[PDB]
Amino acid sequence: ARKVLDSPVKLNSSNFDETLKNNENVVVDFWAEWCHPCKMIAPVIEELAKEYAGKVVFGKLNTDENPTIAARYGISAIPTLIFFKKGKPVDQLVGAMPKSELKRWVQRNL
Repeated sequence: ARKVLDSPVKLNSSNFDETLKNNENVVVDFWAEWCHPCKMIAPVIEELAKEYAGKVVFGKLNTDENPTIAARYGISAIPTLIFFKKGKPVDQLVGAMPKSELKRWVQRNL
């Protein structure tokens, strides 16, 4: 059938902590419009968001627009992906990565 959320969703101060609290599995993509590697992986994240629709919520946290939230996790390079299980960070991926590696990363934590 069709899922409620099947694509990446914008996160900011109005829904970041709430999304983590109310969804068992969340992947947050920390990104910025000036980051070339971020743009390079965006299509892969979209595809995985469709593939794991209903299982994993893919959030996008713009680091320019939400510096405090990014600083909370010590984001020192982008793109950084963090896997949140039950609202807690349990794994991370830093820098652009192939889809195959990205998917295995999800499967390892989901």
